[PDB]
Amino acid sequence: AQQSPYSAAMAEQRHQEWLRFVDLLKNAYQNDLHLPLLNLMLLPDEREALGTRVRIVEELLRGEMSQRELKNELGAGIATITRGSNYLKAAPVELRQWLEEVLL
Amino acid sequence: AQQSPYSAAMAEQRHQEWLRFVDLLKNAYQNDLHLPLLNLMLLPDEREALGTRVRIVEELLRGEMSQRELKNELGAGIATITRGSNYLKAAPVELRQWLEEVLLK
Ligand SMILES: O=C(O)Cc1c[nH]c2ccccc12
Ligand SMILES: O=C(O)Cc1c[nH]c2ccccc12
Repeated sequence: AQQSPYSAAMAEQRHQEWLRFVDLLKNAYQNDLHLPLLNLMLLPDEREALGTRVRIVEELLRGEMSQRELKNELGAGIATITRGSNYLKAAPVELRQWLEEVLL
Repeated sequence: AQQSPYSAAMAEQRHQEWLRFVDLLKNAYQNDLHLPLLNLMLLPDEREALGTRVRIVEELLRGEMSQRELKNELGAGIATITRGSNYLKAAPVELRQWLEEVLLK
Protein backbone atom coordinates (compact mmCIF):
# COMPACT_ATOMS: atom_id res chain seq x y z
CA ALA A 1 0.00 0.00 0.00
CA GLN A 2 1.20 3.50 -0.85
CA GLN A 3 1.78 5.60 2.32
CA SER A 4 -1.25 7.70 3.41
CA PRO A 5 -1.12 10.95 5.38
CA TYR A 6 -2.08 8.98 8.48
CA SER A 7 0.70 6.47 8.01
CA ALA A 8 3.23 9.16 7.10
CA ALA A 9 2.35 11.12 10.21
CA MET A 10 2.86 8.07 12.39
CA ALA A 11 6.13 7.18 10.70
CA GLU A 12 7.55 10.65 11.17
CA GLN A 13 6.59 10.64 14.85
CA ARG A 14 8.27 7.29 15.33
CA HIS A 15 11.35 8.67 13.60
CA GLN A 16 11.44 11.68 15.89
CA GLU A 17 10.99 9.45 18.93
CA TRP A 18 13.93 7.36 17.78
CA LEU A 19 16.09 10.43 17.30
CA ARG A 20 15.12 11.59 20.77
CA PHE A 21 16.40 8.31 22.23
CA VAL A 22 19.58 8.60 20.18
CA ASP A 23 20.22 12.13 21.45
CA LEU A 24 19.41 11.19 25.05
CA LEU A 25 21.99 8.41 24.90
CA LYS A 26 24.50 10.70 23.19
CA ASN A 27 24.13 13.11 26.08
CA ALA A 28 24.37 10.27 28.61
CA TYR A 29 27.71 9.19 27.17
CA GLN A 30 28.92 12.79 27.58
CA ASN A 31 27.89 12.75 31.24
CA ASP A 32 29.04 9.21 32.07
CA LEU A 33 25.44 8.08 32.61
CA HIS A 34 25.25 5.74 29.62
CA LEU A 35 25.68 2.55 31.63
CA PRO A 36 22.74 3.15 33.99
CA LEU A 37 20.69 4.59 31.13
CA LEU A 38 21.26 1.46 29.07
CA ASN A 39 20.29 -0.72 32.03
CA LEU A 40 17.06 1.24 32.36
CA MET A 41 16.23 1.25 28.66
CA LEU A 42 17.25 -2.30 27.67
CA LEU A 43 16.40 -5.62 29.24
CA PRO A 44 19.25 -8.01 30.12
CA ASP A 45 18.55 -10.31 27.16
CA GLU A 46 18.49 -7.30 24.82
CA ARG A 47 21.87 -6.18 26.11
CA GLU A 48 23.20 -9.70 25.60
CA ALA A 49 21.86 -9.72 22.05
CA LEU A 50 23.70 -6.49 21.28
CA GLY A 51 26.95 -7.90 22.64
CA THR A 52 26.54 -11.01 20.52
CA ARG A 53 25.59 -9.06 17.40
CA VAL A 54 28.88 -7.17 17.62
CA ARG A 55 30.68 -10.51 17.55
CA ILE A 56 28.61 -11.71 14.61
CA VAL A 57 29.43 -8.54 12.68
CA GLU A 58 33.11 -8.84 13.59
CA GLU A 59 33.33 -12.44 12.52
CA LEU A 60 31.43 -11.85 9.28
CA LEU A 61 33.87 -9.08 8.39
CA ARG A 62 36.89 -11.18 9.41
CA GLY A 63 35.74 -14.00 7.19
CA GLU A 64 37.62 -16.75 9.06
CA MET A 65 34.96 -18.58 11.09
CA SER A 66 32.80 -21.08 9.22
CA GLN A 67 28.98 -21.15 9.28
CA ARG A 68 29.01 -24.07 11.72
CA GLU A 69 31.46 -22.22 13.99
CA LEU A 70 29.27 -19.08 13.92
CA LYS A 71 26.28 -21.25 14.91
CA ASN A 72 28.08 -23.09 17.69
CA GLU A 73 30.04 -20.20 19.17
CA LEU A 74 27.65 -17.25 18.65
CA GLY A 75 24.33 -19.02 18.30
CA ALA A 76 24.09 -17.49 14.83
CA GLY A 77 22.36 -19.87 12.50
CA ILE A 78 22.15 -19.58 8.77
CA ALA A 79 19.26 -17.11 8.68
CA THR A 80 20.90 -14.88 11.27
CA ILE A 81 24.09 -14.87 9.19
CA THR A 82 22.12 -13.98 6.07
CA ARG A 83 20.41 -11.08 7.83
CA GLY A 84 23.61 -9.81 9.41
CA SER A 85 25.36 -10.00 6.04
CA ASN A 86 22.53 -8.00 4.48
CA TYR A 87 22.75 -5.33 7.18
CA LEU A 88 26.47 -5.02 6.56
CA LYS A 89 26.01 -4.69 2.83
CA ALA A 90 23.29 -2.08 3.33
CA ALA A 91 25.39 0.00 5.71
CA PRO A 92 27.01 3.17 4.42
CA VAL A 93 30.57 2.89 3.31
CA GLU A 94 31.83 5.08 6.15
CA LEU A 95 30.43 2.63 8.70
CA ARG A 96 31.85 -0.45 7.04
CA GLN A 97 35.29 1.15 6.71
CA TRP A 98 35.27 2.17 10.38
CA LEU A 99 34.09 -1.23 11.57
CA GLU A 100 36.94 -2.85 9.65
CA GLU A 101 39.41 -0.48 11.33
CA VAL A 102 38.06 -0.96 14.85
CA LEU A 103 36.80 -4.57 15.06
CA LEU A 104 39.72 -6.13 13.16
CA ALA B 1 32.30 -16.70 44.49
CA GLN B 2 28.76 -15.56 43.85
CA GLN B 3 28.33 -18.01 40.99
CA SER B 4 29.60 -21.45 40.12
CA PRO B 5 32.38 -21.54 37.51
CA TYR B 6 30.18 -22.40 34.49
CA SER B 7 27.79 -19.55 35.20
CA ALA B 8 30.62 -17.21 36.14
CA ALA B 9 32.48 -17.94 32.90
CA MET B 10 29.39 -17.21 30.87
CA ALA B 11 28.67 -14.03 32.77
CA GLU B 12 32.23 -12.80 32.35
CA GLN B 13 32.09 -13.35 28.58
CA ARG B 14 28.76 -11.58 28.32
CA HIS B 15 30.11 -8.70 30.41
CA GLN B 16 33.15 -8.31 28.14
CA GLU B 17 30.89 -8.43 25.11
CA TRP B 18 28.61 -5.79 26.54
CA LEU B 19 31.51 -3.46 27.26
CA ARG B 20 32.76 -3.95 23.71
CA PHE B 21 29.37 -2.83 22.39
CA VAL B 22 29.26 0.11 24.76
CA ASP B 23 32.72 1.24 23.65
CA LEU B 24 31.92 0.74 19.97
CA LEU B 25 28.83 2.92 20.27
CA LYS B 26 30.69 5.51 22.34
CA ASN B 27 33.19 5.92 19.54
CA ALA B 28 30.51 5.84 16.86
CA TYR B 29 28.88 8.87 18.47
CA GLN B 30 32.24 10.65 18.43
CA ASN B 31 32.67 9.83 14.73
CA ASP B 32 29.06 10.73 13.75
CA LEU B 33 28.47 7.06 12.88
CA HIS B 34 25.95 6.34 15.62
CA LEU B 35 22.89 6.39 13.35
CA PRO B 36 24.19 3.79 10.90
CA LEU B 37 25.69 1.72 13.68
CA LEU B 38 22.39 1.60 15.53
CA ASN B 39 20.56 0.75 12.31
CA LEU B 40 23.01 -2.18 11.87
CA MET B 41 22.75 -3.35 15.46
CA LEU B 42 19.01 -2.96 16.14
CA LEU B 43 16.00 -4.12 14.17
CA PRO B 44 13.32 -1.55 13.25
CA ASP B 45 10.93 -2.83 15.90
CA GLU B 46 13.67 -2.68 18.53
CA ARG B 47 14.41 0.93 17.62
CA GLU B 48 10.72 1.72 17.87
CA ALA B 49 10.57 0.06 21.28
CA LEU B 50 13.41 2.26 22.50
CA GLY B 51 11.71 5.39 21.24
CA THR B 52 8.51 4.39 23.00
CA ARG B 53 10.29 3.44 26.23
CA VAL B 54 11.76 6.94 26.40
CA ARG B 55 8.23 8.31 26.23
CA ILE B 56 7.03 5.92 28.90
CA VAL B 57 9.89 6.96 31.20
CA GLU B 58 9.18 10.63 30.45
CA GLU B 59 5.50 10.30 31.19
CA LEU B 60 6.06 8.30 34.35
CA LEU B 61 8.40 11.01 35.62
CA ARG B 62 6.03 13.80 34.55
CA GLY B 63 3.12 12.26 36.44
CA GLU B 64 0.34 13.83 34.32
CA MET B 65 -0.67 11.09 31.87
CA SER B 66 -3.26 8.63 33.22
CA GLN B 67 -3.06 4.84 33.15
CA ARG B 68 -5.59 4.78 30.29
CA GLU B 69 -3.60 7.31 28.30
CA LEU B 70 -0.38 5.36 28.86
CA LYS B 71 -2.04 2.32 27.35
CA ASN B 72 -3.82 4.08 24.50
CA GLU B 73 -1.02 6.41 23.48
CA LEU B 74 2.09 4.42 24.36
CA GLY B 75 0.91 0.81 24.43
CA ALA B 76 1.83 0.47 28.12
CA GLY B 77 -0.63 -1.61 30.09
CA ILE B 78 -0.68 -2.05 33.85
CA ALA B 79 2.15 -4.55 33.96
CA THR B 80 4.39 -2.52 31.65
CA ILE B 81 3.82 0.59 33.78
CA THR B 82 4.78 -1.43 36.85
CA ARG B 83 7.97 -2.75 35.25
CA GLY B 84 9.02 0.68 34.01
CA SER B 85 8.31 2.17 37.41
CA ASN B 86 10.36 -0.55 39.06
CA TYR B 87 13.28 0.10 36.69
CA LEU B 88 13.16 3.77 37.54
CA LYS B 89 13.13 3.04 41.27
CA ALA B 90 16.13 0.73 40.91
CA ALA B 91 18.15 3.23 38.90
CA PRO B 92 20.66 5.49 40.62
CA VAL B 93 19.02 8.66 41.79
CA GLU B 94 21.63 10.60 39.81
CA LEU B 95 20.21 9.10 36.62
CA ARG B 96 16.60 9.78 37.58
CA GLN B 97 17.37 13.40 38.41
CA TRP B 98 19.29 13.85 35.16
CA LEU B 99 16.41 12.35 33.20
CA GLU B 100 14.07 14.83 34.84
CA GLU B 101 16.28 17.71 33.76
CA VAL B 102 16.78 16.50 30.23
CA LEU B 103 13.31 14.97 29.41
CA LEU B 104 11.09 17.40 31.36
CA LYS B 105 12.90 20.56 30.15
O1 LIG C 1 18.40 -10.03 12.50
C1 LIG C 1 18.39 -10.26 13.73
O2 LIG C 1 17.87 -11.33 14.18
C2 LIG C 1 18.89 -9.29 14.75
C3 LIG C 1 20.13 -8.50 14.32
C4 LIG C 1 20.14 -7.12 14.27
N1 LIG C 1 21.38 -6.72 13.90
C5 LIG C 1 22.16 -7.81 13.73
C6 LIG C 1 23.49 -7.88 13.36
C7 LIG C 1 24.06 -9.14 13.24
C8 LIG C 1 23.30 -10.28 13.48
C9 LIG C 1 21.98 -10.20 13.85
C10 LIG C 1 21.39 -8.94 13.98
O1 LIG D 1 9.87 -4.19 30.46
C1 LIG D 1 9.71 -3.99 29.25
O2 LIG D 1 8.66 -4.39 28.66
C2 LIG D 1 10.76 -3.32 28.40
C3 LIG D 1 11.34 -2.05 29.03
C4 LIG D 1 12.70 -1.88 29.25
N1 LIG D 1 12.86 -0.62 29.77
C5 LIG D 1 11.66 0.01 29.86
C6 LIG D 1 11.31 1.28 30.31
C7 LIG D 1 9.99 1.65 30.30
C8 LIG D 1 9.03 0.77 29.83
C9 LIG D 1 9.36 -0.48 29.37
C10 LIG D 1 10.71 -0.89 29.40
